[PDB]
Amino acid sequence: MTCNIKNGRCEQFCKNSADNKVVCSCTEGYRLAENQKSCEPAVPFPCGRVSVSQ
Amino acid sequence: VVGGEDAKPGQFPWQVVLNGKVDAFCGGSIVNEKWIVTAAHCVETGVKITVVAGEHNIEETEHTEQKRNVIRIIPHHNYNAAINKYNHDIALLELDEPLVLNSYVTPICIADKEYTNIFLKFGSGYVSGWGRVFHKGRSALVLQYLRVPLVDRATCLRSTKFTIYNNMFCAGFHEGGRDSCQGDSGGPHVTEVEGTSFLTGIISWGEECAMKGKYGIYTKVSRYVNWIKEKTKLT
Ligand SMILES: NC(N)c1cc2c(O[C@H](c3ccccc3)c3nc(-c4ccccc4)no3)cccc2s1
Ligand SMILES: [Ca+2]
Repeated sequence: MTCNIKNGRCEQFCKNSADNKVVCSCTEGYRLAENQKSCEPAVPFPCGRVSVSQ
Repeated sequence: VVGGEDAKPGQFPWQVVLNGKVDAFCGGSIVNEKWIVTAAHCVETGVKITVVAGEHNIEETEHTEQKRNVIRIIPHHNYNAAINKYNHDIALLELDEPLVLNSYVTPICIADKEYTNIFLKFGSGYVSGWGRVFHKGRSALVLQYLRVPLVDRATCLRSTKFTIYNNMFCAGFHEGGRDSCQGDSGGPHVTEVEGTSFLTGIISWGEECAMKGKYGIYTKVSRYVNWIKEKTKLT
């Protein structure tokens, strides 16, 4: 598993570890979900999200 | 926006409108509660510019609006209209008082230089603003939006006698009809990624509107990511 294919399955950002693995990570306002892949809100109103239910 | 669609309230809560000599002469995107990123050509000296966030209908009262004054304006240091009118067309507006954030007033995300480029290459971004809705007619009451495809660089150079720099990209449809337009300038080009939108461009210029063979030209934000983050820091 690397960042080469499907962004390491990282929803936002992926960086190659030295152990031939992927460490995923998020943008500001977000935290890595217990998934270790998705990015979930870590603040009340994080950037780039629609939160008025459409 | 020519050939757009009505935005829903809360659909683009990073969008702001700019008031100056006339109301809604330009658009913007929220970087954070204290800062707004817009286009540099929208900055004319002597003009007090007022920023309005949480806007949907430009002549009604949603009671989601937050209006602020611009105390400091930082156009990009390489930007200079007398050398080129729209190269480095990006600028930061500092608000006197922080915006109070909610579902209607929410920042746009900004990745690093690399991921902003990657996200640009997804090939499709949502453009928005209250600019003209017909090539020469009238400005918009409700916030318009449009999902524009990335146009290839070689293809874009062929389209114009004017100079497209490496600080620019092009987006739009080959056979016209639908485009950003005058008044939309400084509004965001965003790319959505698994529910999260990321700022990939600034609406900047173009030769006429929605015309065949002519594409919109947007500021390549990836080239200015490091600058935006240096200047807009919070404490
Ligand atoms: N994505 C697009 N197509 C855009 C066009 C456009 C604009 O257009 C000018 C305009 C259009 C319609 C009505 C009034 C003014 C315009 N600018 C130009 C032009 C021509 C030659 C060189 C540079 C700019 N032609 O038109 C002014 C401000 C922003 C944008 S974005
Ligand atoms: Ca309103």
